[PDB]
Amino acid sequence: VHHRALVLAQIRKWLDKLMFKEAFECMRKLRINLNLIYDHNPKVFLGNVETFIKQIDSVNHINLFFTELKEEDVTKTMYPAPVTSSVYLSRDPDGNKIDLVCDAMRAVMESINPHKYCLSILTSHVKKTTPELEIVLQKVHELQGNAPSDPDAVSAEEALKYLLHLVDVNELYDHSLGTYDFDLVLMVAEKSQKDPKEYLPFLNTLKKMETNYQRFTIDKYLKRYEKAIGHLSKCGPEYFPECLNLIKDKNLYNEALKLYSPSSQQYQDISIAYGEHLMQEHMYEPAGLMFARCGAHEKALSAFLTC
Amino acid sequence: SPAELMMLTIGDVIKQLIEAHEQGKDIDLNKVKTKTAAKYGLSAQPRLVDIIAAVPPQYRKVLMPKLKAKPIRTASGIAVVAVMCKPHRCPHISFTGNICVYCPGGPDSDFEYSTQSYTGYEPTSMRAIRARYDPFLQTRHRIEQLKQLGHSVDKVEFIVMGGTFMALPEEYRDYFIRNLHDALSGHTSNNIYEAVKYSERSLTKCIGITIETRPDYCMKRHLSDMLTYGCTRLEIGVQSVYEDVARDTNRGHTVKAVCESFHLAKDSGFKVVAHMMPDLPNVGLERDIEQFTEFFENPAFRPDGLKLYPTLVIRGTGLYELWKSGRYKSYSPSDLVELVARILALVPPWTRVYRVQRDIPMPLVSSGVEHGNLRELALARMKDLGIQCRDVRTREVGIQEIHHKVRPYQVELVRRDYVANGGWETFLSYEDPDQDILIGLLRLRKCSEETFRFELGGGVSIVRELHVYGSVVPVSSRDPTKFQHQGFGMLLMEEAERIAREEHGSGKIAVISGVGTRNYYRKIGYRLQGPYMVKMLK
Amino acid sequence: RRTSDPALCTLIVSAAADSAVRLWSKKGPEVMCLQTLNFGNGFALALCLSFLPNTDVPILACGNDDCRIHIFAQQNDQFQKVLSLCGHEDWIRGVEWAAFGRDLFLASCSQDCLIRIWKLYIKSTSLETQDDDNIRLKENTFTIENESVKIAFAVTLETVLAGHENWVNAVHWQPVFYKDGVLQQPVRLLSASMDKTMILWAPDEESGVWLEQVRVGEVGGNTLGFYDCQFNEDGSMIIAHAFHGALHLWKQNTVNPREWTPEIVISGHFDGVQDLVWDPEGEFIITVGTDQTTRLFAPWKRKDQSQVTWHEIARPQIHGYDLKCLAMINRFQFVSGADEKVLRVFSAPRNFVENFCAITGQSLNHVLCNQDSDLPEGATVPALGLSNKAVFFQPSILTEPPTEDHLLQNTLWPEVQKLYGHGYEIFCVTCNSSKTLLASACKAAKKEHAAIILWNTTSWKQVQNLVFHSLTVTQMAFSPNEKFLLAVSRDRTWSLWKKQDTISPEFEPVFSLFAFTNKITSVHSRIIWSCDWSPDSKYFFTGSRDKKVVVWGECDSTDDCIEHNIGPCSSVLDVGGAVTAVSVCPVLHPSQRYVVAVGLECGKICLYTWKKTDQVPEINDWTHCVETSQSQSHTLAIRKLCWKNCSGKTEQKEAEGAEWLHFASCGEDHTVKIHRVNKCAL
RNA sequence: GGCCCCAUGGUGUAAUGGUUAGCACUCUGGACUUUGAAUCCAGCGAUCCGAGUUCAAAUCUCGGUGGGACCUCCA
Ligand SMILES: CC(=O)SCCNC(=O)CCNC(=O)[C@H](O)C(C)(C)COP(=O)(O)OP(=O)(O)OC[C@H]1O[C@@H](n2cnc3c(N)ncnc32)[C@H](O)[C@@H]1OP(=O)(O)O
Ligand SMILES: C[C@H]1O[C@@H](n2cnc3c(N)ncnc32)[C@H](O)[C@@H]1O
Ligand code: MET
Ligand code: SF4
Ligand SMILES: [Mg+2]
Ligand SMILES: [Mg+2]
Ligand SMILES: [Mg+2]
Ligand SMILES: [Mg+2]
Repeated sequence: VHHRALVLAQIRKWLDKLMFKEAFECMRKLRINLNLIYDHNPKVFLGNVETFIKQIDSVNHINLFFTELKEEDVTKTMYPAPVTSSVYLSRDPDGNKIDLVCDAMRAVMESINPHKYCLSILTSHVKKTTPELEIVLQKVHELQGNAPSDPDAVSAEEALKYLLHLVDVNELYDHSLGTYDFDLVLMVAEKSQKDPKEYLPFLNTLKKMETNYQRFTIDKYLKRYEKAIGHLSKCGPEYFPECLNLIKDKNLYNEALKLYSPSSQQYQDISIAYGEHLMQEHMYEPAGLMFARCGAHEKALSAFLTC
Repeated sequence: SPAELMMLTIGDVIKQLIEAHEQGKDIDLNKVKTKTAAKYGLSAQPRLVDIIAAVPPQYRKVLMPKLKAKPIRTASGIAVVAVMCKPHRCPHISFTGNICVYCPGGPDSDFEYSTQSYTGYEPTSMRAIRARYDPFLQTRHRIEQLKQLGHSVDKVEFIVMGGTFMALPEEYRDYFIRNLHDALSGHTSNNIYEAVKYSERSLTKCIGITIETRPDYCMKRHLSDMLTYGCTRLEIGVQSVYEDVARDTNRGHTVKAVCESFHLAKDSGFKVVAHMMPDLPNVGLERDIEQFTEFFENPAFRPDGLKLYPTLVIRGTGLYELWKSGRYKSYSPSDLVELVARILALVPPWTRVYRVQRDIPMPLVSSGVEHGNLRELALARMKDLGIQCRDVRTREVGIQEIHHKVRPYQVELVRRDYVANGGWETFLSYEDPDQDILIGLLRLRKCSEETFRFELGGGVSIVRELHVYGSVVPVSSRDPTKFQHQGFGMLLMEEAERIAREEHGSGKIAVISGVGTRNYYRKIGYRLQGPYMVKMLK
Repeated sequence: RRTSDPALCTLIVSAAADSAVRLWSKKGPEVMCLQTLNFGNGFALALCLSFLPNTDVPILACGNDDCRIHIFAQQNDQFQKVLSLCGHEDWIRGVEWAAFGRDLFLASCSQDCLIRIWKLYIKSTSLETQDDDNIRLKENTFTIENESVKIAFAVTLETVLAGHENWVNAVHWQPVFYKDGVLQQPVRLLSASMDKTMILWAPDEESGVWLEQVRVGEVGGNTLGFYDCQFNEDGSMIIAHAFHGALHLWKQNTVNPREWTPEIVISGHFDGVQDLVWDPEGEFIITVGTDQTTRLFAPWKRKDQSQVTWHEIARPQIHGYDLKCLAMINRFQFVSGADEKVLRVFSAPRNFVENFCAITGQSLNHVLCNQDSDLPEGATVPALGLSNKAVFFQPSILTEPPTEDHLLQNTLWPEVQKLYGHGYEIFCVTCNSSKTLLASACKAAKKEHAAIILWNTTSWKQVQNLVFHSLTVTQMAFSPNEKFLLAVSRDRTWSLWKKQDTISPEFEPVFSLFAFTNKITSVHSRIIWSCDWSPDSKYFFTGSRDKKVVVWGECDSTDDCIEHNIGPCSSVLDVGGAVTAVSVCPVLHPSQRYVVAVGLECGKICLYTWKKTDQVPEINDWTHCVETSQSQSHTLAIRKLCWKNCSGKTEQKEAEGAEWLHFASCGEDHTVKIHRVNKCAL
C-alpha cells in the first residue's frame, strides 16, 4: 500500500524545492489530482512558468494537464494540510484561475516554440471559460493553405482530427455557420457524412442575400433570437412587422425597447404590445403605469380600474 | 381497433420526446406514457422495445441514452454471445461403461434433441434448436437481439457450451471456429488462418473465446490447438477436492490430474475457471467448509474464477435412483443459505464469481434448490451476520452503480502478490479504498521452469489479463461520464513492464490477446510472434 | 484500344489473399505479368478497370479494408498512384465505373449501409473561370502526361444515398444496349443487401436527388439476405443470389411498368449429395445430401413445345441431422437414415399427388389407381423436436413448377413411423424386390456393434440379427431372385447369406451363412466400397480402393450344392484410381453382355463390357467400351450410380426401338446428372 | 329544456368525517458471462375541475364538464 501521508510529504518537499518533473511523474503514476501543483502555492507557480514548461517538455503531458484543470481548490476539499500553521494567504486570485493559467502558459509556449507546441495552444484556447472556437477554426484555416518551413509542423488533417476529437462534428458545423464564413462551413462539412445536394443549395441561397438579412436568417436558423432581432431591426421599415411578430412570439420586449430610442414610434408600438402582454398576465398596475408612460391613457384607465 | 391506437400512441410519444430534445429540456418518460395512453383510450401501456423500434434514424442515433433497456447487459465493459455445439457423447463413455452419476440429458435420454448436461428448455438451448445448431445463424440472431435492446456491440466475447468440445473431429472444430470468425468479420474463408487474418483486420473486435473442457483433454497438443483458435479462457469442472468423491461418482479422472492441468494451462498463459458442487453424496455439512477453506488456502488449487452449483436431483439419472431408495437427502433451505453465505465470505479479493446456481426450470427438479435468487438471499443473510463479500464482481463500478448508488472519489493503486500452481503471481489494480470500488485490473506471472512453448522459453514473463470495467465505450470514441477510455490501460502496462525487468529479471514480455487487442498492443509498441504479442525489454 | 491492328490485346487485374494485386497482359497465346502492388498487411476487396475520358490511358480503382478508395493511372508503362478518396468508414464491397457523355462516374457501396457516387471530369483550360460568386466543393486534382502534353483531371463527390439497414453486398450500373441501331444509355442503379431486399435507384430531373423506384424481396423469417444482383440486356429481367444458394428471378410487365413477378429458375443442393433412387415407374428421382435436405425432381410437360425439362417440385424433408441413406418402399413412401441411431419412414400427402399429376400431364384418377384412397393433406414443422405432423399445409393448386418460396414451406411430407434398435449412427440401407424386408447397418469398432438387422414392412419389428464382421458394413444388395443377401465391409471381407425354405404361410423365413471370406481368401487389399448383382442372380461384382473390380460367380444352383463353389471367376482390372461405385444394367442380351458402370474418386464414369471367357485362360474378359469426356465428368468423388430399372414397363411399348438407355449419377460436387447411352453400340 | 343518478392508478374495481387510499390486469428493475417474453423477489403509479359547511371532506350543500334514464323542443 502507498499510504497518502508519506506521498504527500514527499510531494510537498518536491514542490517547495522547484522540482516539478519528479512531482509530476509521481502524481501521474499514483493518480493524485494535478491541481495541487498550482493550489499549493499560486504565486510561485505563476512566477516560474518557464521552468515548468521546460521540465515537462511534452505535448501529451501538457494536454493531460489542461484536461484536468478546474476552478475548485483542492487544498480545501480533497487534501487539507495536516499542519494548520499556514504562513499566509495574501493575494486573492484576481480572476478566473483557468484564464490566468491558460494565458500564461500559452504566452510561454508561443515564445519558446510556435511549431513544436501546436495542438496544445489550440487546447489552451478551447479549454478557457468561454470556448473560442472561432479563433481555433481561423488558425486551422490559415494552416490549411500554407507550406512548412521547419520539419516539425503539423498537417492540417491532423489538426482537424484533433479538433474533431475535442468537439463534435455537428457542433462545429453550427459554430462555423455562426461565424458567417462559408469557407469554414465547407471545411467542417467535408468531414460531416452528409449529402452535398442537401446543403449546397441551402448555402447558395444564403449567399445571395443582403448582409443584415443574411445574418438574421442564419441566427434564426441557429436560435440566437436576440442577435436575429437586432440584425432584422438594422434593416428597412418593411421588415418591421416580421420583427414585431418575432418579438411577440419569444417575448423579447425589453431587448426591443433597448434597441430603439424612446422617441421612435416603434418604441411606442413595442410598449403597447408589452402592456397588452401584461394585460394577458394580470399585471394590471404595472402595464397601466407603462401605458401612462408611453401615452395609452385610456388603457391606463382600464388597467387601473381593473386592479 | 387497439392496434392503430397503439401505433398512434407510440408516434405521439416519440413526437414529444424529439420536440423536447429540439428545444432542449428534460422529460419524464413514465408520466408521458401514462398521459398519452389516457387520451386515445387504451387499457395497457407502451413497452420500451416498441418505442425503440420506431425512432427515425438520426434521432435513433441521438436519443438511445434515454430509452435503453436492461442496462446490466453491457455494464461490465463487453457484450457476451453464447453458442452451442452439436449433440455428442462424452469421451469417457467407452472405457468405463457409463457417465457421471448426476448429469442430465444427452444423446441417449428422454430429453429430445438436447445437448449433454442440458434439458433443451433453457434460453440458449431453444435458440440453437430452431437454428439447427448453426454457428452463423446463432451469432447473427443474438447480435440482432442485443442491438434491438439498444446496446452497443462494438466489443464481443464468445462462450462455447455443450459437452466436451475438444473431443470432436478436427474438421468440425475447424468449421465451427472459422464460421464464428466469419460471422463477426463478414468474410468467406476456407480454414482457420485466413479467418484469423481477416478478423484481425476487422472492425467488430473479437475479444476472446471461452471453452469448457475436461482435465484429461488439456495437454500440450490440445493447449496448442486452442492457442491457434484464438481462445483465451478455460472452464474445468473440479466439483470436489476429495479423492473418494471423484471415484464414487464415476468422474473418470483424479484430482492430481486436475492440479497438473492447472499448472500447464497457467504456464501456457490461459485463465482458469472452476466448477464446484456443494451437497455431493457422502459429503456432510462440515466437510464443505473444510473443502472450500483448503480450496482457497492451498497453493495447488487457487483458481481465478468460481462457479457454485448446488447439487440437483433430476429424473433419469443414478442419483435419482439413489434418492428414491431412501439413501440420499438434501439440505434444508435455511442450512443451504447459511452454507452459501459462509462460503461467499471466504473468497479472496482476486477471484471473480460468475454464477451462483443452475438454471433448470423448477418443475423438472425432484429435490434440491427451489427458489431462483439464491445470491441475493445469501447476501442479505451475510449482512445480517455482519460479514461482507469482497470478490471481483460485487466490487466493480457498474455493479456498485446499479445495485447501490456510489461513484469513485479517491482512486489509488493496489498490488497483491502470492504463489499459485508453482508460480509467482501478481495482481495489480486501480481502486477506491474507502468505498471499496474496483475500476481496472491486470494479472502478471513469471514463467516457471516447466514451460513447453517455444516463444516463452529463455526468460519470458507473460501477461494473462488486462481489463477496465464500466459501460462500453465504442472504439475511438470518448465519454466523460464513463470509465473506459481515460488512460487506465497504459498506466497498468507501464507498471507491468517495470516489474518484469527489475524484479523478475526477464528479458522479454509476452501477451496473449484477441484481435482488436492485437491492434491495441501494436499501437503500444509490441510486435507479433506466433500467437503472442511480444516485446523486448533489454 | 489501339491502332496497330493487334490480336485483340487484353488487360487483366486480379487481387488475392496474399495482400497483393497483380496485372497481366495477353497478346495472342502469350501472357506476361506487367506489375505487382503490395498493400502491406491490408487487402483489396473490389476492382474495376476503364479508360480516362477523351484519351486512351487505362485507369484503376481499388477498394480496400482501409475504408478508402485508391486510384491508379498508367502513364509510361507502369501504374502509379494518383489519388486517394475518403468518406467511407467501413469495409468496401464493390466499385464500378461508367461513362456518360464526356464524364466518368464511379459507384461505391460499403458495409456502412450507404452508397456513394463520385464524378471525374477534365479540368478547365486554366481560363474562363470568373464566377467566384458561388459555393462549390473543393476539387481533387491530378495531372498526367500524354504525348508530351500535360492534362489535368478533377474528381468530386456527387451524392450520398441511403435506405438500407444491413450490409450492402453489391452495386451495379445498367449496361448500354442498341435499339434499331441507336444506342440507348439509361441512368439506373441496382443494390442488394443482407436484410433480404433489393432496391432500384434512378435520379430525379426536377431536383438534385435520387429516389427509390422498386423495392423487391421478402422481409421476414430467419432466412438471411442476398449476395449478388444482376440486370438483363435491356432491363426486362432482374436476378439475385441468396444466402444458401437459391436463385430469384423477376420479370417486369409490359403494360404495367411498376409490377414485377417471379419466374422459374434452376435449383439444386448446396452441399454434397450422398444417395439417389429412381421412381419404380420412372418419372421422378429423390436425392439426399449433407445439407440436411431431401429433394424430388420430375419433368414438366408443356403443350406448345417439344423439349422436356426437369424441375424440382418437392422437398419432403428439412432435418436437423446430416442425411446418409435412403430407400424406396412404395410409389409414394420412402425410408431415410441420417446421422442418428433412428430410421424414419415418410409418406406422401394428398395435394402432392394432384400437383404431380397436373405437372407431369397424367390423369388424376389413373395415377391414384383407386388404391391410395383417403390420406392426410399435408405436413408442418412440429412445435418442439424433430418430426413431421399431418395438417388434416394450405391447399394450393399448381399448373407450373413452384418458386423458392412455395418450396420452402408448403411442400413437406408426414412422418408415419420410427424404428429403434441400433446403437450408433446409420450407414447403409437396402430393400428387396418383393417389397417385404429391410436391412440396416451402423458405424462400429468391435464385433458386437457391427451387426445387420432385418425388419418387416407390414408391422415394423426386428426379425433376426446377423452377427458377423468387426467393422462397418458399407453396402448390401438383394439378388433379383429374392434368395440372397450380400454384405461388404471395411475389414476387406464379405459374406453371403442364404434364405432357408419353409412353407409355413403364417411365419417368416430365415437366413444363415452360405459362404464367407477370411483374410487369406480376400483379394481386395483395402476397403471395399461397392457391390452389385448380375441381372440373372448368377454373379456379383465388387469394387474397392485397390483400384480393382472383381467378379465372384457361380452363386446359382440354389437347389442343392455340397457346401458351395464360390470363388474368383475373372481377372482383376487396374482401373487407374480408387473405385467408389459399381452398377450393372438390368437388360439381358443374347450375346451375353454384362456392362458395368464404374465410377472413380476423380469424377470419371467408365462403361466396360465383361464377357465370360468359358475357357481356362481369363484373358479377353475386360473390354473398354466408352468413357466420359472432360466436360461431362464430375470433379470430386462419385457416391452412387443407378440405371433406370423401369420394371413397371417390362417391355418398352412406346419407344423408338429402345435406342437409348438412361442412368443417373451424383457426387460430392453438389451436382446430380442424368446420362444417356446408345443401346446398339454396347 | 327541464327532469333522477353516475365520475378514484394506463384499465376492472375496495374504504365508515382522524391524526395520512387496499387489491387484480398492464409496466419497469435485479438474481443473469445460459434470458426483453419464463421463475422468484422487490418497485413506480389515483380520490376530475370550483366554491364551501363541520376542528376537521374522496365522503355532506350548491355549482360547471362528460355520461346514463323520460319526453324533448327543433327543424
Ligand atoms: C488483451 C486482452 O486480453 S483484452 C482487453 C480487455 N477487453 C476489452 O476490450 C474489455 C474492456 N477493455 C478495455 O477497457 C480496453 O479495450 C483496454 C483494456 C484494451 C484498454 O483500456 P483503456 O483504459 O480504455 O485504454 P486507454 O484509454 O489507455 O487507450 C484508449 C485508446 O485505445 C483504443 N482502443 C481501445 N480498445 C481498442 C481495441 N480493441 N482495438 C484498438 N484500439 C482500441 C481507443 O480507441 C483509444 O485510442 P485513441 O483514443 O487514441 O483513438
Ligand atoms: C455444466 C455443469 O453443471 C454442473 N452439473 C451437472 N449436473 C448437475 C446437477 N445434477 N446438479 C447441479 N449441477 C450439475 C456440473 O458442474 C457441470 O460441470
Ligand atoms: C459442460 S460440463 C463441464 C465441462 C466438462 N464436461 C467437464 O465435466 O469438466
Ligand atoms: S463430463 Fe460433464 S457433461 Fe459429460 S457427463 Fe460428466 S458432468 Fe455431464
Ligand atoms: Mg376508471
Ligand atoms: Mg366504489
Ligand atoms: Mg366509497
Ligand atoms: Mg421481467
